[PDB]
Amino acid sequence: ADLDSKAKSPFVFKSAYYLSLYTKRRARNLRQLAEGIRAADPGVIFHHVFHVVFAKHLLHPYYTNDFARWVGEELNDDDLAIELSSISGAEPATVEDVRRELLAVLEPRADERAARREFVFVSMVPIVYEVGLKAETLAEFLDAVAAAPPESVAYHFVTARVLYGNGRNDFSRWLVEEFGLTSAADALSRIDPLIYNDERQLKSEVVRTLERADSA
Repeated sequence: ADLDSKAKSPFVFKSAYYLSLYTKRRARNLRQLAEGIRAADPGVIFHHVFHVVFAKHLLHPYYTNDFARWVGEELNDDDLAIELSSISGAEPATVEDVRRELLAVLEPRADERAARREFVFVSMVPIVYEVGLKAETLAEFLDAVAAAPPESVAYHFVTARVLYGNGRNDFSRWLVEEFGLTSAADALSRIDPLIYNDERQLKSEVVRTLERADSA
């Protein structure tokens, strides 16, 4: 049937432990922050921008990333903070796209005003492991993604996409490659992950979208 159709290559569910590395980089002001954003490895941008989707990464609403929060709380510059929070993390945005949008907002605004508490650049490297779910068919896939841990769904929907991928999540890629379902990939591509502060929220949105697209 629709959902009984099978894929050549099954979908394997993975998750990650995020190893957080000290980069020896730190910012006292907007220009230093800009230089650090320019010089940062992808793990740094992923951490301060996308990693906020996790509950552990503490996120205040109305700040969508660490940089925005810092500029707002420490430099007490709101208009700039808002600008910085307004960057889109929806597909097909990758960490390079983000770095670059950030730098675009920062360049004109750069100065030497010193902040209170300086910004510490930290990097994430994911150590990926198998979760224990495979899916051969669409039906299997739906059951799986609904059974998967929230962090697995975050991994496949955010981490794999912005860090490794081309700016398309693993679900989307698997659906299109195997079953050629472009609409479902589109529907997914409509979710901006930065909008959630919590990976369970995120997983809920994702599963809903898939059920909507496939079961329909």
